[PDB]
Amino acid sequence: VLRLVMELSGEMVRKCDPHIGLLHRGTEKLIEYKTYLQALPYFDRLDYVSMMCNEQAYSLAVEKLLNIQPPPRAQWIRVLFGEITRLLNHIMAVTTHALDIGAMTPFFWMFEEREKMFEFYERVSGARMHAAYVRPGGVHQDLPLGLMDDIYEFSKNFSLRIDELEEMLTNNRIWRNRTVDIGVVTAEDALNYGFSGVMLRGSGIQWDL
Amino acid sequence: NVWAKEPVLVASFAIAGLAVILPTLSPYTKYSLMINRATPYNYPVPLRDDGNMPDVPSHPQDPQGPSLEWLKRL
Amino acid sequence: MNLMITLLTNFTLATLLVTIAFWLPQPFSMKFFLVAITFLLFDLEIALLLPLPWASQTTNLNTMLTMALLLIFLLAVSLAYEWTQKGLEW
Amino acid sequence: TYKYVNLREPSMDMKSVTDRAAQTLLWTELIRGLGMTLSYLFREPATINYPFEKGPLSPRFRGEHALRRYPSGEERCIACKLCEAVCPAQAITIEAEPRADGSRRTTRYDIDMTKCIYCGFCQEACPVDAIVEGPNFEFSTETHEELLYNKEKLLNNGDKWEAEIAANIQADYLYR
Amino acid sequence: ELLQVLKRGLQQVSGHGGLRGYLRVLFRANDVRVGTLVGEDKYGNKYYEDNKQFFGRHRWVIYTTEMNGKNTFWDVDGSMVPPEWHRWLHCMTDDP
Amino acid sequence: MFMINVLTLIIPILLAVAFLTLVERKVLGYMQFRKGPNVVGPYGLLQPIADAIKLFIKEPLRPATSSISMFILAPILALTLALTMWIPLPMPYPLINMNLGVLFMLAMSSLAVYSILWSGWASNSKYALIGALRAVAQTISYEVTLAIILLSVLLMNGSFTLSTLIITQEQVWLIFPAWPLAMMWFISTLAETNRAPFDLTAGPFALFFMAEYANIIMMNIFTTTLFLGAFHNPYMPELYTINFTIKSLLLSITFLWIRASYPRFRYDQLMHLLWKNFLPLTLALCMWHVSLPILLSSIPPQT
Amino acid sequence: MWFEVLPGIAVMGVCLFIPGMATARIHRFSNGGREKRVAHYSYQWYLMERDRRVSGVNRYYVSKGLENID
Amino acid sequence: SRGEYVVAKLDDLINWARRSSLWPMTFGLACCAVEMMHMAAPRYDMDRFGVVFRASPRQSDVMIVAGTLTNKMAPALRKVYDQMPEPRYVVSMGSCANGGGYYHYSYSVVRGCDRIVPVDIYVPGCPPTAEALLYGILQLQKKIKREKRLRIWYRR
Amino acid sequence: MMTYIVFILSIIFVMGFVGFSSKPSPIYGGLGLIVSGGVGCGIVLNFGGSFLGLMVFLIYLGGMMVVFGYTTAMATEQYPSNKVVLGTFITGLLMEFLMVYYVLKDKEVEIVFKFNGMGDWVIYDTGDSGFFSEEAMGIAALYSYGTWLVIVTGWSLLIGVVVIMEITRGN
Ligand code: SF4
Ligand code: SF4
Ligand code: SF4
Repeated sequence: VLRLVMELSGEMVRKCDPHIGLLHRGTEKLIEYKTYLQALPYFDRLDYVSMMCNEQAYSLAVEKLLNIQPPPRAQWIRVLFGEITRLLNHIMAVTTHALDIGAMTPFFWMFEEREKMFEFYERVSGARMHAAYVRPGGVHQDLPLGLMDDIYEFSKNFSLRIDELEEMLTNNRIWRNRTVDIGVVTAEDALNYGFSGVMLRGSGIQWDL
Repeated sequence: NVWAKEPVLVASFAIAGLAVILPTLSPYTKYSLMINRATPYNYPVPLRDDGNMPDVPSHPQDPQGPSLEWLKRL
Repeated sequence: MNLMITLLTNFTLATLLVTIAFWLPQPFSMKFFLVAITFLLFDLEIALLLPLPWASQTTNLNTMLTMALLLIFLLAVSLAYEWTQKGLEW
Repeated sequence: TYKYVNLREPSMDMKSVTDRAAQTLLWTELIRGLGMTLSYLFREPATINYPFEKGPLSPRFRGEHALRRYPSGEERCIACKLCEAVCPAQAITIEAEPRADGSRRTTRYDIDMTKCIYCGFCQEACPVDAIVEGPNFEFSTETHEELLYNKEKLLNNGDKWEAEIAANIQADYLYR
Repeated sequence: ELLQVLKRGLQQVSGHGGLRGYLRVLFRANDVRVGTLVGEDKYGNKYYEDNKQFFGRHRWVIYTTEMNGKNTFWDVDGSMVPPEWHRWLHCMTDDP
Repeated sequence: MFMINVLTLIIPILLAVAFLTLVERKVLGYMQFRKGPNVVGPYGLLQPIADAIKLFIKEPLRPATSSISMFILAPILALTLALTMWIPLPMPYPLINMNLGVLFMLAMSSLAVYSILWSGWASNSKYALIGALRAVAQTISYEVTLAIILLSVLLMNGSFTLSTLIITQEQVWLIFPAWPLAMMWFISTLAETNRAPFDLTAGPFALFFMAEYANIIMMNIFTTTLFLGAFHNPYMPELYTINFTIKSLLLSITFLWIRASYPRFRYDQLMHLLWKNFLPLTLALCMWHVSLPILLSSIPPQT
Repeated sequence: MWFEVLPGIAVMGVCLFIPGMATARIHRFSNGGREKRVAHYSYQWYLMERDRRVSGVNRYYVSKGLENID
Repeated sequence: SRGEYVVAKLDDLINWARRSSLWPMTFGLACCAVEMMHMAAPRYDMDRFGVVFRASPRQSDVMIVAGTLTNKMAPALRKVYDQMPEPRYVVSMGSCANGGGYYHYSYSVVRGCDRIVPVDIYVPGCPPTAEALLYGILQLQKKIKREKRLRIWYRR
Repeated sequence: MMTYIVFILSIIFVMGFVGFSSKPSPIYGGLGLIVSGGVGCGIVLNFGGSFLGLMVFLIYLGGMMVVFGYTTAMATEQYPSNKVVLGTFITGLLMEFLMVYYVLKDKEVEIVFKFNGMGDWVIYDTGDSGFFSEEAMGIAALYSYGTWLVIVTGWSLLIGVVVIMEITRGN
């Protein structure tokens, strides 16, 4: 929940100030008054929809400072869960965009998919969402036997379900006519204003970390 | 040329142009006028017998007057 | 007065519903105004148009066809005029 | 390597532009969307009947905070304070006293279930595996006093069952 | 293929034991898929394991009345199951 | 016997609306992967009975309004329109055989526009006034179009009597001599009943809710009557009652099913859409339905 | 599945079935097996008024069939 | 006592009517909002229990305080709580809300939410896995089943 | 529920015209004009009564007081009875009941007329075969013979459209 103060000529604008800081929690000072391994879940849950790439970034920060390369099986498992987290966060971005725009049901279809992904997180770490699970210095407590077949079956079924989402929306005329005309991003402004990620992938210049 | 930009406009102008022009060419508007004329709302009032009229038959079975026979043949 | 009886029954039963629902628990913009008078003038021309199915039964049909097309064509001229002169845009 | 979207042009063949204009005038892919949604209407719904069919879980769920004890024996804990040191919420509070037997023991062992973020660090930090993240997650507490557990609430929570927790630990003592 | 599902839909009703007994489990909450009867249980209650349904409708409990003396015909609770059936019921295993 | 007819017509509308709430919640539930409401009793019927009686129990927010008498006067008007407005619609033999009833339908819809405006004025401060003012504008935007399409679809039927309509739709349904006119009419009925894809984003919410869903059932009954209907045999009219109720049910399900799967429109996109897409095309269909029966030599036998 | 939405649809359809059957039954019941005569135009009204006048009982549905020719 | 019999049966009826639907408002600041959405998911229904997610605080039956409550937020939270109809009930969901939680020893975090509103049902977990929240809502419904409101109105 | 019902509806019509001739807030004025138009519709439907009162019901009570309340919403506020409005309402009701009493218990009260004081069932047709409810085919004749009239009517309304857009800042 954000506060927004917009000063507007009517059904239009003049200015718009997003007042934010409402969800402030003292995270940096609290990490300053703890150790590394104790204060890992702060970086697990400061960003909360993505849940393992944040851990991967903090683990790579501590590993890059500490000069320790993880073993390669931990690296490939970390790649797998980074792609699971990427899939989950992009599909939640799509569905909360759709639910805030209207468009009731594909939200629920893809949250059935995300319920299966939380089942995968349960079988791997044990908790529902906030798998700590990525220690700096390699991944802790590897996955139990009888998981890769489940991931493979999910991969096939989710390929079919994302094709059926593209069937549902995406060349729908009035959702297109809702969002085509609005929100251009100049590449000069895309580099000055410090946009990142999907903004850089969409607004022209080719850039992937 | 214009069929890609504003197609509902062009469809509306086409059906409007045929709704204006199309009532000219007709073998049917004469039938429209005959059927619409031949419906008696009011009473058919009779007339005084003899101004020496060798027409206008007295029994309504007599076909001397103009009957209607294009009705039952559609 | 029999549909007045139906009207009275509907009104009294609705007031019973409202009184049980209440006594048992105890600047502007210019662009809004264009739509108003636009509705008003086009609804007046609809008021002209709507007795047309009363009129189809007469012995003078060509003039009625011509002037009915003239009325709807004038309504189209008014709509196309405000369309071309940026009347309802944003 | 890249694969970018939306680089074409609308065609100039009359058939393609009249197919697009037919989509415009005739509400076609809207009806195809209705067909897709009815195709998901005629599936069977994947709802679980909750109080009779409970949800699937893992062997290593992190729940109840129940202590354990020895086979036909006494309390498993030591008051060695490793769980209190590793506890990131600092919800563990331990006061120790030794008893007449000579072996070291406790007096007070409080978990702030309000503060507990349910990590697993106290599960993985106990050298004798005394404190265990329990199996079930059904707390649902009216007052605010009852979410502050004593040692006796934890031991009654670990003596209402251990065979569950023993089955889980005997299932997965090899990973951790 | 029309009367057969209507014929099979009677088979869990007349197979249940009667009409008011079917009405009791219908008015309890929902379940009409009776017929496997895997595990009876001390403090009364029963456990039904089926394989013909999807993952999530394998195993369901049906509670009995007065298991504490509290008239639990209505208002059934969680944690009314003993813990070995709590290992079995949450699909942490395949052995009853 | 006349007040008995009145009671048998206006008592079951409450049962109709509450069971419509369970019907649309279960239909949206099976459009999703949901069951429910099915835990509360057999398949959730006393659950709409229960939440209706709960919302009558639940204590109102104290006003905090202005002109309390006007706050009384608006929802009483909405619900008395929803009560009075099933009269000439023929379930086989209608309640009052009128010379003209469809202009009465459109005028009562305009009175519903009045009720929405009065609730929006008497409710609260400025932002509720602006939102309800835009809602009144997007409700009033369509009594041009729907009345125009009504005029075009019964120009092929001569009289306003609606029993000549239930006669002259015996051979083929009137969906076939006007499919685009009827489709634009159904879009305008979605606009009159004001559901998704047409946006919205107080008290009594029960009565607001009641007037809206009775308006929905009314517009779908008038949809079924206006466009189709099978043959009426006297001295057995239960056949026509059954077939009428079945097709009105199917079209109400299709109505909610069109609500179920589309995003809401932007407001200026909605006005742009209505004017610059429907209104020249409705005029063109009017003038072609004027020029057609003089070319088929078939003006309707206007009694 | 949708086998259990059909009880709700069926009950709401029965709640929509009652005014049609009740209205047609009361129209066939209020004139002794006849139908309620309609009067859109004054010709039918004068015909109905002389019909209710000649029957003697001051009710139009009886309608004095052929037993008073001479 | 036929009057006491009538008052007991009518109190049972109206308390059943109260516990029937209980449509909430989803307040939902942080990741507990995502978990409320995931008990709004197609697997765990809410409509089976009469519960409907809804952004209307003018008619909401219960209020689910979920997420980390801060000082910049708490006047707005209680101002939402004050324009709520007077039969009102509160579910505190999540470690952050039911006693401060992980950001406890910190400025600009209200230590719990008893410092703002009264709390009826605490449901802990971080996030409380949706089965636990649903059992908490069942215990809230049984709290509504035990009210004896009209009996106290009789013998008052 | 008696014979003088057109007279009674006329009295409620004058009640409404006094009720918003007392100069209230304009939303109360619009409410009073809707009440007056509804009972005037009742009067003209009681004189038989086919089309014209159901026609005014769509226009004034369908699309004119809507625009009046719309303009009351967008332009004025009237943010918060008075002795002037209540005094004018009492004097109007006084004039009403004074005229009604002095007509009902006499022959006539005249501004300059001769008002025969009794119920207006007189005058009416003697049950003739009208067969089309005369006003219906009357306004149906508005298109066959109405050559000049609808031409200047439509031209006046088209000019009204261009007038409104010019005054509200053409183009
Ligand atoms: S780590 Fe284990 S033995 Fe040590 S104090 Fe904690 S529970 Fe006791
Ligand atoms: S799970 Fe974490 S917060 Fe909870 S007691 Fe253990 S270490 Fe502390
Ligand atoms: S209690 Fe846990 S899951 Fe909930 S808001 Fe706090 S960090 Fe997120």
